[PDB]
Amino acid sequence: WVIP
Amino acid sequence: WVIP
Amino acid sequence: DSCIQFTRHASDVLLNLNRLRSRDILTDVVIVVSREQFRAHKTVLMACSGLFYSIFTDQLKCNLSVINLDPEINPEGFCILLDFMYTSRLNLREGNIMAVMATAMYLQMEHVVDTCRKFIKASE
Amino acid sequence: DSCIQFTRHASDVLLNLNRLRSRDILTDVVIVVSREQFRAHKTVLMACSGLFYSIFTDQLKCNLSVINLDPEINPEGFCILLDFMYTSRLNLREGNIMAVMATAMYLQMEHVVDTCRKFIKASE
Ligand SMILES: O=C1Cc2cc(Nc3ncncc3Cl)ccc2N1
Ligand SMILES: O=C1Cc2cc(Nc3ncncc3Cl)ccc2N1
Ligand SMILES: [Cl-]
Ligand SMILES: [Cl-]
Repeated sequence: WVIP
Repeated sequence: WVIP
Repeated sequence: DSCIQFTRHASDVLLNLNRLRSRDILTDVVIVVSREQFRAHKTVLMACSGLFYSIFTDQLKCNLSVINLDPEINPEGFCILLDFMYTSRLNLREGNIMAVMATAMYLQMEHVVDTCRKFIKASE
Repeated sequence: DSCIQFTRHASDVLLNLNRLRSRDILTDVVIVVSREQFRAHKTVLMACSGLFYSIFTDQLKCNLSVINLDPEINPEGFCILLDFMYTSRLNLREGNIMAVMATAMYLQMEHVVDTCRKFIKASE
């Protein structure tokens, strides 16, 4: 999971 | 396009 | 093999599937949640959720145009997860995390259940 | 927004759609190419091809279960492109590049037409  |  | 691969292909496909959803093009099922209705494509639901995969591979249920979820399922939690299915983006907030995790457990969306568990553990 | 994003989501969705194709699950159309038949999902074809997008948004053709391609279309070129649609992988070879490019131009798959043009230019 990432900060888009 | 890339070499997978 | 000796294939070449287009890096953005999968993301572009999903973006186009979400455009079809927005315009209600070729949607083939209604998901009913506490009298809130969500139109979608069975194949996308199956590709994202162990529950929908099981439902639409059933010889009788594969032909249903309406699926009613358990009354304990929260419509907002479902909406957030449906958006995630079609975008890879999850709108996880302090005010919705419990409903989102409960909905992801029911829908069998293991990666979502994982990030919810981790975000909850960080706040304890 | 303040969404989080699961990097592998789009690729995992496409992998699952290809698994449904392999097992012939919820395929809703046959594409006929020079008497060779290919089963697929209309939504995936639309998401990948300007031609299929135009075909299945037509109020009459959206309801067809069989689509016949122009007789000039090569079945192997189509097969290679159908595999690319469902995998992001393109089996481009000296022996098939001309058929693949011609099929991608007909199907309106701009990124494929682009890499074929470049691979042809490198050999001239
Ligand atoms: O967490 C998850 C996400 C998910 C998706 C599916 N879908 C499929 N699996 C395998 N072949 C085809 C399909 Cl469509 C099944 C289980 C789970 N569990
Ligand atoms: O090269 C290409 C690939 C491609 C895909 C599509 N598909 C869609 N476009 C926009 N909204 C939904 C969909 Cl399904 C249309 C044109 C082209 N041209
Ligand atoms: Cl997930
Ligand atoms: Cl393309």
